[PDB]
Amino acid sequence: DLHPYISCNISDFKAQKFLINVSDTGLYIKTKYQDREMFPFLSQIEMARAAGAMASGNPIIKLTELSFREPMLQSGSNEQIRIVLTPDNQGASYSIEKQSDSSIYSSGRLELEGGAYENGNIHLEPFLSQRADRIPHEAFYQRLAEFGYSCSDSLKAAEHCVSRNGQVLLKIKAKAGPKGCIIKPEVIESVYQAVIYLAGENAGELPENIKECTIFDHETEPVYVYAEQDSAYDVYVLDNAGGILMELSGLVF
Amino acid sequence: DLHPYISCNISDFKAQKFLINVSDTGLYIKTKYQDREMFPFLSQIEMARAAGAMASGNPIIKLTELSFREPMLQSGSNEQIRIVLTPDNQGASYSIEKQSDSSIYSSGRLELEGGAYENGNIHLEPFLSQRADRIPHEAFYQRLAEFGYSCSDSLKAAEHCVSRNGQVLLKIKAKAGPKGCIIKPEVIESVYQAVIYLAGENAGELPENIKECTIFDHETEPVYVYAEQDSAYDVYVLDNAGGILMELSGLVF
Repeated sequence: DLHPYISCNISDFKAQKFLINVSDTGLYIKTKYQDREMFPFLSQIEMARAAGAMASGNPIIKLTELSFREPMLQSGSNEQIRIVLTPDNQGASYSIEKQSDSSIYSSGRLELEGGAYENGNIHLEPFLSQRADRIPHEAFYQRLAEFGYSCSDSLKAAEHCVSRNGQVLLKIKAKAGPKGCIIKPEVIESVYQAVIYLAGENAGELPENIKECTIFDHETEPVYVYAEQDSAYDVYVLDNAGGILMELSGLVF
Repeated sequence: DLHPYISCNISDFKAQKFLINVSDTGLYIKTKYQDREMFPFLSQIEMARAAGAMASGNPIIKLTELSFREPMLQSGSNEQIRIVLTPDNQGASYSIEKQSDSSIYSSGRLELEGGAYENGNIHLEPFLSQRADRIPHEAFYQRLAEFGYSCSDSLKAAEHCVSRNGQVLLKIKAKAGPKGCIIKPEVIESVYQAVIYLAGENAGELPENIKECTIFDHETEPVYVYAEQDSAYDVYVLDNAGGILMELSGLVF
């Protein structure tokens, strides 16, 4: 395997591409819109980041103009999943597809000219003072369930939740897992969970568009997830002191 | 493994390419020009044919303008070997290289517009009548040794030899081996051995150029190797009745 979600390189003259296999990961979500279980939406960013790094020879720091079109239904048929990457002058594009018919699950762009970004800081103090306001782990997910979202325990990283004024700070505990994942499945799913909590009924349980995704620091331990905001959302993964490790800007359902 | 000599696909945006690994094949030759053992020259055609088929999505029938520049010395350093394939309007080109410095072992072209070729026939009768003229297996290779060529028993497929007028017909027995090899190592090495026998001292123990290589039939069992001919050579692999299964034209030392 090239990566926990990428089994091998199947590139050819026609296009650069890799074979995706998430059968044996324990990661699924369910929504009120679907009878069948699904592979979490946003973990596809890790698929693109891993594929792009291998195809480009350098790390992938920034992904832009992400588009999610279909959920990864997990059934018995087992539709083989592949990612196609196309270089161009701006950078590169990527398509995560069914191999049988090339139909798109999600698409996006990759920044290939690596540039050092200085990360920001979320001042965490206002959320920390309301210790009584904290929603416990069990209640937090019961509410997402009442909004129509549930997930495997392997994706339940939220320990407690503070929500005020259309803003939410989640306390998360990452799960040590395969070395290969830069973006851990439970961490990036906490990002999606935070949005569903703010959006509530306004959640489409499919993020149609995401303008930017920047990965400032994948070695520091993620501790918090902060989300805010015109149904457009910005999300941040933070270290123990608020330091921004990853940013998702302009998520729109 | 993608093939007995190809372990995986390592293509990227810069070029289509595969990783070669022949460490654990039992196949080596020695020449008077080299202290070290070598991987047989002509088995690289199988590397190109296998890589080209995978890169193009269709069989490889014809290889043209083959150029051999360096022997594959087998040492302890273990230089990782790769094949680069470059598509173009005529067809495609291929380079078999050291991965560390991209230095070429051999190069050639691939025909990608597959066309049905009708194979020819070598009339075998004249060589069959001289049963007394047959050189036995042991004597045949003792003579190649006296010309400065020896090889592992895994490449000793010649059973006996008939030579007249600068022409040679070898009786060969293929060795059942890994399914993946279309061109078996001992079969194509018999081709080279036949040439060394005709060329003798005129052998350079490195085939600098080969104009054409056509593979008409890789399922029928190869039985004979016929070679002839201005130190340019033409060689043929034949079925039990002379039917041409593979042609190497214009081999030049």
